Amino acid sequence: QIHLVQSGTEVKKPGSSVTVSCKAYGVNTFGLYAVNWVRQAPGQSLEYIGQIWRWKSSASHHFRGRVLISAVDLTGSSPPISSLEIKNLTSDDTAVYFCTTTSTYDRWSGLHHDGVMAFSSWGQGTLISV
Amino acid sequence: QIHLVQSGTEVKKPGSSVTVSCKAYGVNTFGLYAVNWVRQAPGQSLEYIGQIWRWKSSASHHFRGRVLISAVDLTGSSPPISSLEIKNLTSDDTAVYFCTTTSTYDRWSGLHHDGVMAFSSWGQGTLISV
Amino acid sequence: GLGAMIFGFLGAAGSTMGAASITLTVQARQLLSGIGIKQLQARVLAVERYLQDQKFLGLWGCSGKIICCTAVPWNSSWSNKTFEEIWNNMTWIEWEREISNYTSQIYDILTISQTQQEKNEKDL
Amino acid sequence: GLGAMIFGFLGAAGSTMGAASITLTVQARQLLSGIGIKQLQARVLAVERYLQDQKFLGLWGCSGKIICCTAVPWNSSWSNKTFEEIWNNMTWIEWEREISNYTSQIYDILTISQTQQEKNEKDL
Amino acid sequence: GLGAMIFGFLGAAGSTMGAASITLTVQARQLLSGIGIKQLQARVLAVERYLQDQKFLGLWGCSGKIICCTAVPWNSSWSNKTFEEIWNNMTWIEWEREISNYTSQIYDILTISQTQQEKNEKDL
Amino acid sequence: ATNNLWVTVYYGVPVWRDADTTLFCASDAKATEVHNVWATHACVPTDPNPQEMHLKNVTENFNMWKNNMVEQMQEDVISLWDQSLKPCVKLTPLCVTLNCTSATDDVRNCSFNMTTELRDKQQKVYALFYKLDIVPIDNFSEYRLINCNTSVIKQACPKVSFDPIPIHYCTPAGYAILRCNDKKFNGTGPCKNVSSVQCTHGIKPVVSTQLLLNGSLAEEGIIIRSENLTNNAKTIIVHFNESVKINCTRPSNNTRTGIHIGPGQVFYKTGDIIGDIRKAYCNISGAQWHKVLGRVANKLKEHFNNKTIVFKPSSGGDPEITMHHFNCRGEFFYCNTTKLFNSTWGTRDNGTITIPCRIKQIINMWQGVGQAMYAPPIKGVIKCLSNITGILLTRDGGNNETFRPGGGNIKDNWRNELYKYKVVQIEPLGIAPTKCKRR
Amino acid sequence: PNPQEMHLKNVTENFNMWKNNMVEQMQEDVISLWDQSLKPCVKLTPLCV
Amino acid sequence: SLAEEGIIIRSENLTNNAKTIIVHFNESVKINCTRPSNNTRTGIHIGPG
Amino acid sequence: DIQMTQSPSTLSASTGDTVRISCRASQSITGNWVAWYQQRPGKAPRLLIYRGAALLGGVPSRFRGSAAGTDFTLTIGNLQAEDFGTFYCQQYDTYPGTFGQGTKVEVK
Ligand SMILES: *[C@@H]1O[C@H](CO)[C@@H](O[C@@H]2O[C@H](CO)[C@@H](O[C@@H]3O[C@H](CO[C@H]4O[C@H](CO[C@H]5O[C@H](CO)[C@@H](O)[C@H](O)[C@@H]5O[C@H]5O[C@H](CO)[C@@H](O)[C@H](O)[C@@H]5O)[C@@H](O)[C@H](O[C@H]5O[C@H](CO)[C@@H](O)[C@H](O)[C@@H]5O)[C@@H]4O)[C@@H](O)[C@H](O[C@H]4O[C@H](CO)[C@@H](O)[C@H](O)[C@@H]4O[C@H]4O[C@H](CO)[C@@H](O)[C@H](O)[C@@H]4O[C@H]4O[C@H](CO)[C@@H](O)[C@H](O)[C@@H]4O)[C@@H]3O)[C@H](O)[C@H]2NC(C)=O)[C@H](O)[C@H]1NC(C)=O
Ligand SMILES: *[C@@H]1O[C@H](CO)[C@@H](O[C@@H]2O[C@H](CO)[C@@H](O[C@@H]3O[C@H](CO[C@H]4O[C@H](CO[C@H]5O[C@H](CO)[C@@H](O)[C@H](O)[C@@H]5O[C@H]5O[C@H](CO)[C@@H](O)[C@H](O)[C@@H]5O)[C@@H](O)[C@H](O[C@H]5O[C@H](CO)[C@@H](O)[C@H](O)[C@@H]5O)[C@@H]4O)[C@@H](O)[C@H](O[C@H]4O[C@H](CO)[C@@H](O)[C@H](O)[C@@H]4O[C@H]4O[C@H](CO)[C@@H](O)[C@H](O)[C@@H]4O[C@H]4O[C@H](CO)[C@@H](O)[C@H](O)[C@@H]4O)[C@@H]3O)[C@H](O)[C@H]2NC(C)=O)[C@H](O)[C@H]1NC(C)=O
Ligand SMILES: *[C@@H]1O[C@H](CO)[C@@H](O[C@@H]2O[C@H](CO)[C@@H](O[C@@H]3O[C@H](CO[C@H]4O[C@H](CO)[C@@H](O)[C@H](O)[C@@H]4O)[C@@H](O)[C@H](O[C@H]4O[C@H](CO)[C@@H](O)[C@H](O)[C@@H]4O[C@H]4O[C@H](CO)[C@@H](O)[C@H](O)[C@@H]4O)[C@@H]3O)[C@H](O)[C@H]2NC(C)=O)[C@H](O)[C@H]1NC(C)=O
Ligand SMILES: *[C@@H]1O[C@H](CO)[C@@H](O[C@@H]2O[C@H](CO)[C@@H](O[C@@H]3O[C@H](CO)[C@@H](O)[C@H](O[C@H]4O[C@H](CO)[C@@H](O)[C@H](O)[C@@H]4O)[C@@H]3O)[C@H](O)[C@H]2NC(C)=O)[C@H](O)[C@H]1NC(C)=O
Ligand SMILES: *[C@@H]1O[C@H](CO)[C@@H](O[C@@H]2O[C@H](CO)[C@@H](O)[C@H](O)[C@H]2NC(C)=O)[C@H](O)[C@H]1NC(C)=O
Ligand SMILES: *[C@@H]1O[C@H](CO)[C@@H](O[C@@H]2O[C@H](CO)[C@@H](O)[C@H](O)[C@H]2NC(C)=O)[C@H](O)[C@H]1NC(C)=O
Ligand SMILES: *[C@@H]1O[C@H](CO)[C@@H](O[C@@H]2O[C@H](CO)[C@@H](O)[C@H](O)[C@H]2NC(C)=O)[C@H](O)[C@H]1NC(C)=O
Ligand SMILES: *[C@@H]1O[C@H](CO)[C@@H](O[C@@H]2O[C@H](CO)[C@@H](O)[C@H](O)[C@H]2NC(C)=O)[C@H](O)[C@H]1NC(C)=O
Ligand SMILES: *[C@@H]1O[C@H](CO)[C@@H](O)[C@H](O)[C@H]1NC(C)=O
Ligand SMILES: *[C@@H]1O[C@H](CO)[C@@H](O)[C@H](O)[C@H]1NC(C)=O
Ligand SMILES: *[C@@H]1O[C@H](CO)[C@@H](O)[C@H](O)[C@H]1NC(C)=O
Ligand SMILES: *[C@@H]1O[C@H](CO)[C@@H](O)[C@H](O)[C@H]1NC(C)=O
Ligand SMILES: *[C@@H]1O[C@H](CO)[C@@H](O)[C@H](O)[C@H]1NC(C)=O
Ligand SMILES: *[C@@H]1O[C@H](CO)[C@@H](O)[C@H](O)[C@H]1NC(C)=O
Ligand SMILES: *[C@@H]1O[C@H](CO)[C@@H](O)[C@H](O)[C@H]1NC(C)=O
Ligand SMILES: *[C@@H]1O[C@H](CO)[C@@H](O)[C@H](O)[C@H]1NC(C)=O
Ligand SMILES: *[C@@H]1O[C@H](CO)[C@@H](O)[C@H](O)[C@H]1NC(C)=O
Ligand SMILES: *[C@@H]1O[C@H](CO)[C@@H](O)[C@H](O)[C@H]1NC(C)=O
Ligand SMILES: *[C@@H]1O[C@H](CO)[C@@H](O)[C@H](O)[C@H]1NC(C)=O
Ligand SMILES: *[C@@H]1O[C@H](CO)[C@@H](O)[C@H](O)[C@H]1NC(C)=O
Repeated sequence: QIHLVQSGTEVKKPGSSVTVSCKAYGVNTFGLYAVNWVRQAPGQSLEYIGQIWRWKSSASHHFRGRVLISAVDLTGSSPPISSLEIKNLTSDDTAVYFCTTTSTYDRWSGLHHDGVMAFSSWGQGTLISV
Repeated sequence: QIHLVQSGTEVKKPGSSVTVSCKAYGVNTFGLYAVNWVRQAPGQSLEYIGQIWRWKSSASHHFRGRVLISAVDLTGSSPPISSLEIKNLTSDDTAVYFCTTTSTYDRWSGLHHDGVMAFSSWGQGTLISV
Repeated sequence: GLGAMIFGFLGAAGSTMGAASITLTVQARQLLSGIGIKQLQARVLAVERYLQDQKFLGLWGCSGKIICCTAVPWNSSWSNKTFEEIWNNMTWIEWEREISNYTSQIYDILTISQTQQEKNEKDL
Repeated sequence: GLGAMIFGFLGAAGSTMGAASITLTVQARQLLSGIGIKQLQARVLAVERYLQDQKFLGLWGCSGKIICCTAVPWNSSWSNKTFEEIWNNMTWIEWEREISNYTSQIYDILTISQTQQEKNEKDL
Repeated sequence: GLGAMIFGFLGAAGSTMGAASITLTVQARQLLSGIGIKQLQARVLAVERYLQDQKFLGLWGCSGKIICCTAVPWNSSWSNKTFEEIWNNMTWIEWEREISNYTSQIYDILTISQTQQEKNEKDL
Repeated sequence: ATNNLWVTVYYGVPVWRDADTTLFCASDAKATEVHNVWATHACVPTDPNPQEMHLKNVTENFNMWKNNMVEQMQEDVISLWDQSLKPCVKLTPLCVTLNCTSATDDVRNCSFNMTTELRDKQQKVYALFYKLDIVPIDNFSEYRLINCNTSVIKQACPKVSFDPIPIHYCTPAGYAILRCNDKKFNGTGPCKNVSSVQCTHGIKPVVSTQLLLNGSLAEEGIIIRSENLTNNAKTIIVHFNESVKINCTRPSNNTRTGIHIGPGQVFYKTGDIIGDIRKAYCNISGAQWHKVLGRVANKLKEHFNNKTIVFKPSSGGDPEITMHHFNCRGEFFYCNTTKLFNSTWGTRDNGTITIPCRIKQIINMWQGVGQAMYAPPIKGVIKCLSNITGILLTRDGGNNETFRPGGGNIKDNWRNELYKYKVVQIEPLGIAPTKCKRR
Repeated sequence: PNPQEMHLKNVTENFNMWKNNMVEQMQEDVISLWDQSLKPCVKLTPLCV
Repeated sequence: SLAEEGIIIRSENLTNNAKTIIVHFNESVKINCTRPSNNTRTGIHIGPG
Repeated sequence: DIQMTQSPSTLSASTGDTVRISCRASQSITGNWVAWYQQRPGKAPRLLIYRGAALLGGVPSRFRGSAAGTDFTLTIGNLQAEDFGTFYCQQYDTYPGTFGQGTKVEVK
């Protein structure tokens, strides 16, 4: 079935840049599936960041013009892999990050609605400290 | 096919009691068939007495509380047999008696209507003199 | 009508008239949300008999709807019975047994009344 | 319509118009009381063509009923003929031969008139 | 409805509401002039599902016609949305995705409203 | 505000769900003394003209690898093949001991016993069978037919033809087929100008194991298709954009004469074998072939990490799973396609590539699923012009990479022509709110 | 069980039996009818001796 | 299927000895039927397939 | 433009019990577009409820979502011990999807 992994736990310097992978062992593509990037502050509840959805890269207004997400789907050696990249990691960006794929083929399933969607299968969460 | 017989011709004493059989050679039961007991005075037209119909014994208001009818359906040695019994045979009860079965399975045939019914196959009529 | 292909279900047959019309309406309410050659043959003649009975509701101006009142003098020769007489002392199957010697004549008379009604508003 | 599955019978084809409408009505009156793969195939496409022609009476507001008058200006280019001219000197098959070059356009124009009529009472 | 046996065609699905109703009407206008066991089986269940959806238009007084308005209070729990909100910022498939948790309840409520309307004019 | 907006039913609202049905085939007006297998005894109805409607500004999700239009047509094509076969003949008397050794492609010379149209009088029969419809059972060798373990072979009953005429799939009332009409379309994920149609474009029900013939062309790109590119077992479809030519001939007179085996059972077989006696060939112009294979490896580098692409040949073995199945005049070629797929790109002619073709009569055309067929040879020199259009490449499991050309499932052969389509159900009864108070 | 034949007054309909296909269609039903009444019978393959 | 309260005697015609009497129980009587014997299954090629 | 809340904020129960959480939004979404999650802290979330009351193939049959306007419910009947942890609510109608503030479920 679907499974998700990503990069490990990375601790970096203030004012650095970070990239977090997303390897989707089970996604037939990211054309029809869509992935979602979600932070989680330590103890504090999870906060959405961004998504890829039929190759329209988007992030929130809390993250526009600073954070960038990419995705390359199914190749030979690689499963479909997305990646979250952040420049200028503040102390606020000290968080646990998450990649999650959603199935967006049968349009009346209700896991998705016109860009926003319920997040089907999670990964492992990555600590990033500043 | 259906055929009916009953007891013979019985002449008794005033103030006696009489029973008349009804052997129904052809009735699959008296659950779905129903039988009817009908007198006939000598020369005078036939007069209804009583009936069994899905095991509700009934007689007329001219015969309530004096005359009693029974029926046992299909057993091994016996065909379905009903029986008319009268206590206190007056001179008025000097009559020819009749048992008749009616088919009450296909409800829209019209041989029957909610308890009262047209009398399909007769017997031989029994003289009873007082 | 309540079936996979749609046809009425016997809602409360033993109920006497005054409750059975109410349950005919509640039949409708629940019925439409409730909605190898043997299967095909059976449901094709189900289509055929359904379109037949909706054409009977078609040719009486009733347009395929229940409780459709039309303008016929109901003759006392068809039944001399009073309303509450049958509508509180009877169920529907024995009344259809009562008047099964008239149903072709009733379909006859409702058809002359429907063509008469539409030809008279065709005048007016 | 008069068939086992229900479809019209040719009541009095040779009769000229003024009698044939009367016999169309008497057709109706008698018709509804008168009511291996070859049989199934034939009556399924009988269902199909029947529901087709009742949808033509459906989409003109006619609801599956005969003598259904609707509001279209009948153009003199479709026929310049006077009423009693054709309605007392003709039968129906040769008039359908006359206007068989217009029937798709007539179905066109009755459909704009029916959607126009219901959208205007949708306003009012 | 636009098919060989007759059933609606998707006229201009991507068009937002205000144009798509106009194209629903033009769908009608062009659609009716445009009008081995696999074929038979498929079109028999096409008949069956068609007569099903016309009985839904039958039991709401809509008689098998489009743009049929009936009298139901459309609850704000089914949708709090404003008219021009959805009728100029949406298409029809995503609105049916929105309210697919209510369609059985809507068929429920339109059926009580139709039987209520005909029983009240049955009184009056 | 108040805004007391109310209910309204719409019949005919464009609303679809990604559902499924049985479709019905529909050819052109050609179909009467014609009894080919594909579109005669299965679908009378002919569609004269299309009615395709464009859809503006909509994006419909397509997934050909979880489509069941193609699996459903695969089932209709197997069942269609068989209900076009079983009222044919049924050569149960060939499973004998076969007296075969060659006499002057060295196919063989084989006599055996038969029964004539009389049962007590008996028949001795001459024939020419091929090396591959024969097994060595253990000079003047003694062989067996290859299909006497499994089911009894029937004859084609030659009034049957096999011309793959364009079969459309038209959907019944209710359902519509959403064509993609997008260029460089991958077959997976969204589609931009998806337009609705009542039937597909005319697909040709060809069968070909190694690479696809008479296909439809993609226009701008060449398209790489798979279920799972990380999974080496899944067959990679490669769809071209230019019609590569191929000419397949058997340049050899071989006459057809018949034996009476049963009442009305006249087994047709080879006879005298003259002409240009060598293996039947297929020729391929190296200019267009190496150009389109260069563009194929360009696009495969665009998928496969920009790596060093080798085209090994096939893995060998059973020459139906392995080789190039082919559908010429009632005869079935297996062409060892080795010198077509042999390169390492990270230097051939502009001339002509010639590949031999061992031909075959008794075919278990689909690998166990379906029934067999004797294919009688027709009359002699046969030329069939064809457009090789597709490739079926399976990468292997080992800084190089490989596309060993093997097939896979048989329905694969049509997934190059049904990527664009999707059967869709219409639920036309929408309930929208506006302001009426009627009915 | 019983006919329902309706007369038509004053009409003249053109008939052409030699380009009729009622009879060709019944000929096809009679051949196919004969055969689907035969094939589940026996099949004497051993008399050709 | 079990009748629940009674056991039920059924016939077409109890006077007619030829008609089979059905007797329907009300409690599920157990039975265990075994063949307690190894007998392996092997095949012959009689025809093609 | 949503800052959701849910009821309760922190709750405990034991095994074999029946338990209720609801979440309320500032707006009133109509198409039941909600989704609820759980995690043990240190693990990842697990989608258990999408669109009000549709469960996955793999989420246990004991969970039940329900809908009433703005307040959408999840009930756990016959609670099992490996179900404790933090729950989260989700609207997913107006972008961006803002979530719930979590509810820890433990044992007293
Ligand atoms: C079937 O066939 C289908 C064909 O029909 C096929 O579909 C195609 O699939 C491929 C799959 O790979 C697609 O290619 C990918 O496209 C992705 C999307 O790219 C779009 O979006 C990004 C981001 O856009 C944001 O930013 C720009 C500029 O800032 C704005 O303009 C945008 O609006 C947007 O901004 C919003 O979003 C931000 C958040 O992200 C917000 O902050 C912001 O405020 C806004 O809200 C754009 O950059 C892209 O631009 C491209 O196109 C424009 C023109 O449109 C060009 O001008 C430009 O040059 C670009 O080419 C586009 O708009 C890409 O993410 C993805 O990129 C990867 O691969 C390419 C190779 O081409 C690399 O160059 C690239 O760097 C990416 O690789 C990175 O990621 C992988 C994994 O993530 C890493 O492993 C890798 O190492 C690398 O990471 C490194 O680089 C990063 C920098 O990029 C760096 O940050 C990292 O840290 C690390 O160092 C790729 O191009 C293709 O588009 C599809 N095409 C179509 C038509 O569908 C389908 O796959 C086939 N399926 C199968 C099964 O076969
Ligand atoms: C399939 O399975 C089915 C099961 O679901 C099965 O159905 C069962 O079939 C059997 C068939 O035998 C049925 O058993 C019979 O039931 C008959 C009906 O009994 C009812 O009616 C009588 C009469 O009721 C009138 O009178 C009483 C009191 O006066 C009133 O209360 C009544 O309202 C009614 O009064 C009206 O009618 C009068 C006219 O008759 C009017 O005058 C009056 O004004 C009113 O209008 C009642 O007596 C019965 O009472 C019984 O039940 C009550 C409770 O309800 C008990 O308290 C009481 O003890 C009784 O048990 C009941 O109400 C019976 O007639 C019939 O009886 C015969 O057999 C029994 C054996 O059980 C004998 O005891 C009995 O004497 C009868 O035998 C006589 O008749 C045969 C032939 O007629 C003779 O050959 C025989 O020799 C004997 O005659 C002798 O006795 C007579 C006295 O009875 C005497 O007068 C004679 O002169 C002679 O000496 C029998 O019980 C059973 O009910 C069915 N059950 C069901 C649920 O359906 C079906 O058969 C199966 N089918 C097949 C094919 O397998
Ligand atoms: C196309 O074809 C490819 C090729 O096979 C296929 O990719 C494979 O997908 C499967 C999923 O179906 C992957 O299996 C999962 O792998 C992950 C991680 O795998 C990596 O790490 C292992 C070990 O280091 C390596 O061997 C591997 O190569 C990868 O690098 C595992 O975490 C998964 O484990 C779950 O399932 C196991 C059963 O398979 C059980 O052990 C267990 O149930 C695991 O669930 C666990 O989840 C939590 C951890 O995530 C844990 O906390 C829980 O308690 C729970 O126990 C699983 O094995 C496989 O690795 C992929 N292989 C390759 C080569 O890519 C694609 O799926 C296919 N795509 C399509 C569309 O068909
Ligand atoms: C809005 O409408 C959609 C319409 O599809 C609806 O989605 C459906 O929801 C129901 C109820 O949640 C789903 O039915 C369940 O599906 C799950 C999937 O795993 C099954 O586990 C369930 O089976 C269990 O329960 C049965 C009933 O007790 C038992 O008999 C059974 O043995 C199992 O124990 C059950 O089938 C249905 O699958 C979805 N369908 C789709 C397509 O999503 C959604 O829930 C509606 N939303 C609201 C708020 O009502
Ligand atoms: C196969 O055919 C060859 C050729 O006809 C047979 O060889 C003949 O055998 C007979 C046996 O008496 C000789 O008289 C002939 O002279 C042989 N002819 C040749 C050309 O060798 C052979 O017997 C056949 N074998 C089988 C098994 O059928
Ligand atoms: C599809 O075929 C066309 C023509 O054979 C190829 O088009 C050429 O593409 C190259 C680079 O893409 C250009 O330099 C040429 O000018 C194009 N030819 C012409 C005539 O303009 C195209 O490459 C093929 N598609 C793919 C994906 O390779
Ligand atoms: C397939 O290609 C071969 C090339 O080897 C063709 O052979 C040539 O055929 C022509 C015409 O028959 C001759 O004039 C040449 O002498 C042949 N040889 C060469 C080297 O050109 C062959 O004919 C082709 N097949 C078809 C059907 O055209
Ligand atoms: C059906 O089975 C039940 C149980 O085996 C029988 O019920 C017993 O009936 C006898 C007399 O009728 C009573 O004394 C017992 O007390 C009953 N058992 C119980 C547990 O209460 C019943 O007899 C069977 N039916 C028939 C027609 O024999
Ligand atoms: C009953 O009345 C109707 C009046 O429409 C009449 O036609 C009919 O003949 C009457 N019934 C009898 C039996 O005369
Ligand atoms: C039965 O019919 C006659 C004839 O009309 C009528 O006078 C009589 O009152 C009717 N009976 C009842 C109870 O109405
Ligand atoms: C006849 O009149 C109608 C008016 O509705 C018009 O549309 C039509 O074009 C006219 N016919 C011709 C031939 O112009
Ligand atoms: C035939 O058409 C013309 C054009 O309208 C009309 O003036 C003329 O009177 C018509 N003929 C008759 C007999 O009405
Ligand atoms: C919405 O209003 C209708 C009024 O007809 C009511 O029956 C229904 O219960 C309301 N919806 C909810 C969720 O209560
Ligand atoms: C959403 O629902 C509430 C409840 O009626 C309503 O007050 C609010 O105005 C609605 N939103 C809009 C934009 O109308
Ligand atoms: C979709 O394809 C059709 C035909 O190929 C073309 O006419 C149309 O312009 C295309 N749509 C877009 C948006 O390119
Ligand atoms: C491909 O086959 C078609 C079939 O008629 C033919 O018209 C066309 O010319 C062929 N392509 C080439 C390049 O010859
Ligand atoms: C091949 O040889 C046979 C043998 O007579 C002949 O009939 C046939 O015509 C030849 N083929 C050609 C193309 O001439
Ligand atoms: C195949 O034949 C056609 C005409 O028959 C010719 O134009 C083409 O060059 C040939 N191809 C090869 C590879 O011989
Ligand atoms: C792979 O090849 C293409 C074209 O040859 C080139 O544009 C691309 O940059 C190459 N990949 C990398 C990672 O350099
Ligand atoms: C019965 O004997 C056969 C013979 O080997 C054996 O395979 C089979 O398992 C035996 N049955 C049991 C139940 O062991």
